[PDB]
Amino acid sequence: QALNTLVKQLSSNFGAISSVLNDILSRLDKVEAEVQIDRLITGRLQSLQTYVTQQLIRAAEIRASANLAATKMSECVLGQSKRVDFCGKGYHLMSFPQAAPHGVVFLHVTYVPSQERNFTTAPAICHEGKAYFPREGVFVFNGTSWFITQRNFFSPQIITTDNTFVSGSCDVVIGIINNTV
Amino acid sequence: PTNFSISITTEVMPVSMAKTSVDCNMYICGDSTECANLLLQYGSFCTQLNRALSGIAVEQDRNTREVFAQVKQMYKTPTLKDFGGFNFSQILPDPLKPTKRSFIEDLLFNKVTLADAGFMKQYGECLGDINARDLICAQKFNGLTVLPPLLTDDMIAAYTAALVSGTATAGWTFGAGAALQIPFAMQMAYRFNGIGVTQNVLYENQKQIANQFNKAISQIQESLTTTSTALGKLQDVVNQNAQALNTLVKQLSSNFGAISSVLNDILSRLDKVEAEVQIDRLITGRLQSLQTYVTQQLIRAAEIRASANLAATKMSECVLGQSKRVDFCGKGYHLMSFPQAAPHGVVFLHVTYVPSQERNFTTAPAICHEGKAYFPREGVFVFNGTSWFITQRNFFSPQIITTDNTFVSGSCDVVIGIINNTV
Amino acid sequence: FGRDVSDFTDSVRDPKTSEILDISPCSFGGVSVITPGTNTSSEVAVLYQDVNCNVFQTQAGCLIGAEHVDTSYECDIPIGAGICASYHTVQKSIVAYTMSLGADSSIAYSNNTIAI
Amino acid sequence: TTFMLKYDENGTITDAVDCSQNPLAELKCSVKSFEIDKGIYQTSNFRVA
Ligand SMILES: *[C@@H]1O[C@H](CO)[C@@H](O[C@@H]2O[C@H](CO)[C@@H](O)[C@H](O)[C@H]2NC(C)=O)[C@H](O)[C@H]1NC(C)=O
Ligand SMILES: *[C@@H]1O[C@H](CO)[C@@H](O[C@@H]2O[C@H](CO)[C@@H](O)[C@H](O)[C@H]2NC(C)=O)[C@H](O)[C@H]1NC(C)=O
Ligand SMILES: *[C@@H]1O[C@H](CO)[C@@H](O[C@@H]2O[C@H](CO)[C@@H](O)[C@H](O)[C@H]2NC(C)=O)[C@H](O)[C@H]1NC(C)=O
Ligand SMILES: *[C@@H]1O[C@H](CO)[C@@H](O[C@@H]2O[C@H](CO)[C@@H](O)[C@H](O)[C@H]2NC(C)=O)[C@H](O)[C@H]1NC(C)=O
Ligand SMILES: *[C@@H]1O[C@H](CO)[C@@H](O)[C@H](O)[C@H]1NC(C)=O
Ligand SMILES: *[C@@H]1O[C@H](CO)[C@@H](O)[C@H](O)[C@H]1NC(C)=O
Ligand SMILES: *[C@@H]1O[C@H](CO)[C@@H](O)[C@H](O)[C@H]1NC(C)=O
Ligand SMILES: *[C@@H]1O[C@H](CO)[C@@H](O)[C@H](O)[C@H]1NC(C)=O
Ligand SMILES: *[C@@H]1O[C@H](CO)[C@@H](O)[C@H](O)[C@H]1NC(C)=O
Ligand SMILES: *[C@@H]1O[C@H](CO)[C@@H](O)[C@H](O)[C@H]1NC(C)=O
Ligand SMILES: *[C@@H]1O[C@H](CO)[C@@H](O)[C@H](O)[C@H]1NC(C)=O
Ligand SMILES: *[C@@H]1O[C@H](CO)[C@@H](O)[C@H](O)[C@H]1NC(C)=O
Ligand SMILES: *[C@@H]1O[C@H](CO)[C@@H](O)[C@H](O)[C@H]1NC(C)=O
Repeated sequence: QALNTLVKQLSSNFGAISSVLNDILSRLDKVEAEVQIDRLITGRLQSLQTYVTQQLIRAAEIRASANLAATKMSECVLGQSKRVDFCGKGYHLMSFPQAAPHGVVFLHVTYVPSQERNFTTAPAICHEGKAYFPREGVFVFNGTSWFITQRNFFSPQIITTDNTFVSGSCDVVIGIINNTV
Repeated sequence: PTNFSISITTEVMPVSMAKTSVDCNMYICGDSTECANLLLQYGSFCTQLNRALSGIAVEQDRNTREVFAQVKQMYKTPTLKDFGGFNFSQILPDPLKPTKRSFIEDLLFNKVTLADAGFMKQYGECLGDINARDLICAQKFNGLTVLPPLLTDDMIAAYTAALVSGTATAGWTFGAGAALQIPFAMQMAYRFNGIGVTQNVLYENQKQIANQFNKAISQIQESLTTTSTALGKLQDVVNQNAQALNTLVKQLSSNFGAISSVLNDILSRLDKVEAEVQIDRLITGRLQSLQTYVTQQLIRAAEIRASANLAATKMSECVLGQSKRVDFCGKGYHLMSFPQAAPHGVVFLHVTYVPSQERNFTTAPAICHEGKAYFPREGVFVFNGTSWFITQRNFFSPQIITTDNTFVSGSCDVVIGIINNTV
Repeated sequence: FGRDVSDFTDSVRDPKTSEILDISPCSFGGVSVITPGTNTSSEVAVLYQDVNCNVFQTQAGCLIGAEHVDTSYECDIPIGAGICASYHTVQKSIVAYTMSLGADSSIAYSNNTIAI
Repeated sequence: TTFMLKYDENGTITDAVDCSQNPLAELKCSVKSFEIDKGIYQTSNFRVA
């Protein structure tokens, strides 16, 4: 569109008698036609300068987009990224780059949890008088007893000394439900 | 470190500017009905300017849509505003309040002194009370208008309220498609788990942390009410957007090589042939002025778009999850963030974790037990004063050295500084 | 005569009957055209920016040629101030409505239960 | 008045629009085309004679 506009801008009288030369030069002598020729030159030079300025302004944004695309390639394609909503909507696993006309298309493979389940829980458990805080995860009430599982997948596990660490007593923490390890 | 503090910082980022449009046929060649014949001969120089200005108008709405409209579910207000002692009031909207914005957002909206383009300046208002010499009435007479944004201030406030409610209730889970309910207690415990410290500190000092959080919120409120130059980056946008239009208006009194700068005077003293030269000169000058204005507006729009992209990225990272990037969200260790609306911008409230009190400890790289080196599992051994203990790097929590918190590798000859002890 | 900050005569004393008269431009305001597309239909909706005025008043101005609709769809033609227009079967016509921000949803907050 | 004329591959005039009959025609004159896609466009401001 920019090139087409520049082409169609050649039929404008920039204060001259006519917009087409070889007509001013055919009806007027050397001295008189020079003024109109200079007017046309000034107008067309202004048009060219405007086109160049717009092209530079567009090139700035294109360069910014190219830098963003290169960064996303180097991060998602060549490794696993832990940035939220950077590579794909969800939890990033891997990515595949694909070529495109004047661009690049990324295919992001992600991990999305689907089905939920209600569970009542407690911050900690009192065994013999000392608090047993979780190592990693949250205790849950599966329905019969207490179990410890991760936050991303329901995998019930028996509570033992390996998956919990002891610290303090059962007085400061609020919500300590007694159980066994 | 032996003690910690909770600090809340503020970050101001513009997201969009004033959306404007120009009618060249009225700015240049105003109501002449004879010059307009010469304006057609100069070419279709106006379509390019209007098309360039429409792209900025679309982009300034795309920016606002990208920055705020990130959550698809519009969660309601939890109507509790007190989760485990953490007072969430003054951030979420209050139902028994006229405006739909919270107290902090109202304070932010009160700081910025907008030019107040009413978006409905009728002919009756600009035809009477002319002694006031309002700038806006002078701009609209010359074909310079300001379009209203697509998203009103109420919808942006609702978006921020939904984001804050989801952060308070769902937590970090709503960054994905679904949202998992969790109390604010173990959510903060998990945030304290990914920072480096254990979950013991929160469940033991919840009262102090809640008190510090409330005091930080109150101090932020007092700073917002007291400080004069806080939303300077947002005020500058309005100050330049109005200044450009005022300069364009006052540029209409320049003789671009003609006898006079005001038409209907050249047309009244000169015949058709002689006045055409001066009319063409004036048209050329005013068209150059319009092109310069459009170019400057595009250059400003580039920077505004970059700032909007940065704001959207920071929202998606800090607001919808915990970021492990140094000095990205807030000065310190990131815990959580809260977004707040602002005139032509967004304000982030970053909750961070800062160690406060230090303590000297002499240490050793490893310990020799029976002839084999016992390297740390995670942390550094310390000399508490009576014996040797192992503790984390972010909080002094002495622990007895056992086989669980250390791993055996090599012998006691290569490592330098092995001090003997027992496990 | 009189002049403005931009060279233009605004006040002229009447030769006869000296009395000072104000001169103001005849044209003032703004108008936009909303069209569903030439291929689909030739009807258009005109929106005037600065008027009080099937008319229907918006925060942007008075919009004519379209019908008001009380249900909220998504936005396809972004009119200012939260209003949007679309071609709907009401024969078809242009209908104006407020854009829908999102899907309403509520989550119960409990201090003892979690979702895994 | 102001008109827009259309020339086919041959040297003939087959259609024309008036830049003041309808606002849609004014918009077509502004964009210099006979087909308009969907959307909202900004034409010249309201003028009084
Ligand atoms: C860490 O410092 C905090 C304050 O930042 C101490 O908690 C209380 O702070 C208030 C307010 O300054 C004082 O009035 C109390 O006396 C403090 N409580 C005490 C000294 O028991 C806190 O004690 C400090 N230490 C720890 C381990 O958290
Ligand atoms: C959360 O903070 C708000 C705002 O400060 C508290 O509301 C104030 O509460 C005090 C103490 O009861 C009253 O004297 C004020 O009149 C209240 N102000 C307003 C504007 O309502 C609110 O009580 C706090 N919530 C708590 C501590 O649970
Ligand atoms: C110019 O002549 C007109 C003729 O109408 C004058 O207007 C009249 O002025 C007299 C007083 O001089 C009034 O009583 C009449 O009512 C006016 N008539 C009208 C139709 O307005 C006018 O005053 C004269 N101006 C000067 C400067 O002498
Ligand atoms: C323009 O003139 C051409 C040439 O006559 C017309 O197109 C057809 O051209 C073929 C040869 O390529 C002739 O055999 C046909 O007779 C022409 N058709 C007709 C209907 O004459 C074309 O139709 C003309 N366009 C107009 C009149 O709009
Ligand atoms: C969990 O329980 C809540 C409260 O009764 C209910 O609204 C929700 O639908 C339940 N979730 C599932 C996955 O059953
Ligand atoms: C709890 O786990 C036990 C393991 O034996 C299982 O039998 C029981 O059904 C579970 N309770 C539920 C699913 O409510
Ligand atoms: C949870 O809140 C309810 C009121 O909604 C209260 O009765 C109960 O004691 C609370 N539980 C805990 C563990 O704090
Ligand atoms: C756990 O044991 C303590 C100490 O005997 C007792 O006070 C408490 O009621 C028991 N139950 C729970 C749910 O904490
Ligand atoms: C630790 O010891 C050094 C060296 O004597 C001293 O400069 C510093 O102040 C001490 N730090 C604390 C927290 O006491
Ligand atoms: C070392 O720890 C012991 C634990 O019993 C404590 O009594 C002693 O004061 C500590 N030494 C210090 C603090 O210098
Ligand atoms: C530490 O440096 C001092 C000199 O400053 C030296 O005497 C000492 O041996 C060094 N200690 C170790 C463990 O290398
Ligand atoms: C530790 O034991 C080794 C082996 O007997 C001995 O050489 C060394 O002096 C002892 N002390 C320290 C501080 O390494
Ligand atoms: C303009 O219209 C509004 C309704 O949109 C009406 O309330 C108001 O009175 C009108 N303003 C004037 C100045 O007539």
